[PDB]
Amino acid sequence: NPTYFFTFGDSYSQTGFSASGTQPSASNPMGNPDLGIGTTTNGPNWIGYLTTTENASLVLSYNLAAGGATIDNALVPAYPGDLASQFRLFEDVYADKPASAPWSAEDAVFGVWIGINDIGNAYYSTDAETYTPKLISRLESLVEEVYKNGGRKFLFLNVPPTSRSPLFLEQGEEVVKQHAEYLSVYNENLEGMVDDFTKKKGDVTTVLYDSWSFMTKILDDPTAYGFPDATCINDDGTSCIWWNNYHPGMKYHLLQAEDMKPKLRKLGGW
Repeated sequence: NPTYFFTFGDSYSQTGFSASGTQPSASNPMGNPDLGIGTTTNGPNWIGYLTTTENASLVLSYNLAAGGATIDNALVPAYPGDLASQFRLFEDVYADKPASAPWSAEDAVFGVWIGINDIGNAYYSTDAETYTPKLISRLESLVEEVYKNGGRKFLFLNVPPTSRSPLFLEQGEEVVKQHAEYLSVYNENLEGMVDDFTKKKGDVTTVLYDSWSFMTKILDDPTAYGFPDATCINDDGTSCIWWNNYHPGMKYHLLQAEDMKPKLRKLGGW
């Protein structure tokens, strides 16, 4: 009895999964590409770990995350594969529960990790208090499409402190601050949405994963997690928190997935 794990997001979640590539199976939970390929971590990312290392039973990963993704190019634009387009790919291919992915409300989990690029690209040009409700509302409408399809189990990851990535640190403490304050407002409104959605539907199981606090813990005390500092970059994915100046490595993603496991037990795969 597999858990069908449909994920949506940006570079922090991408694996290069193609809807026309090898599809997920008990023998190949990720489908394509090989576990550990296609990520920004030098190895598995949090989805690969959740699927093959932290899983308590069979998890099949259909990972529609695309690098550079914002929520909707009508709001904060970036790349064609925005979150709205990922939901469209889901609607086109998997929403009708084909024989290849015969999911049901009882065994499908829809995981969304979005906002890094929305905030990254709009934190200095928009008013967080009045603009992030628009982004969050678009995210909610996308979620409602899956709810209409029969999805009932949802996992939302709030935005991690990319304010403290080397990419943003280099821009100076003023910029870090302005980005971080914007991001905090986004994450509050995300939390409020997930709570309202959960309450309003009444028949959904949802998890809001506070990636922000988790990675902030590590950044604040890196040596306690085996990292030499909070700022070095190493593309081996394990020597430093950061695999490149904007993305954490496989060691971080594994720590996050291990932190996420107990919180995911109620979703059925963990």
